[PDB]
Amino acid sequence: PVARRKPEQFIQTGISTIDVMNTLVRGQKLPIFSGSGLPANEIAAQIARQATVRPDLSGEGEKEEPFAVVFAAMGITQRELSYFIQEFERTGALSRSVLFLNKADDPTIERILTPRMAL
Amino acid sequence: SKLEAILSQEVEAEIQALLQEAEAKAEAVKREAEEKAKALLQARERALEAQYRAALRRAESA
Repeated sequence: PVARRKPEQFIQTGISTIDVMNTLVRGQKLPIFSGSGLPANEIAAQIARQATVRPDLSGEGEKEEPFAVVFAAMGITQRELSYFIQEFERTGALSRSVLFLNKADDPTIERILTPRMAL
Repeated sequence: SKLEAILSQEVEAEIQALLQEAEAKAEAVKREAEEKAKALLQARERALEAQYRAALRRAESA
């Protein structure tokens, strides 16, 4: 806890009502409290293929950072797994990401170990 | 006769100047129609430019 600084820049995520009214800074961990039948996986795919840093909006540092989406889906319906394979490989925004996926029928201890792997 | 021609040419000049300003009103209508036309065509130019520019971006990354 001495070896970290505070988060001070921002990120755009494509979503307007995230970019303007409750900003995602780089270091923040903000959860999306979905409902039950609401689209949460669609907003997952949208933030996954639309997030981009804006160093041009800063005082023009380097683009030496690339961006990387580590996407870890645990306990999914497998219909949604087809949704994630096509909605990642569709636009060619799979090339800056890594998908740790597991279905619902896969055993429970992989649904334990998955966010350890991704983080 | 004489007074017919005098007063009728007066009404002619008055309503001819006013109806040519109404032709200028119609010409401002055509002017703004050309404005909306060029805004239509140029926004569609920008739209097709940006869409197929991003399509080249996506085909490049794929």
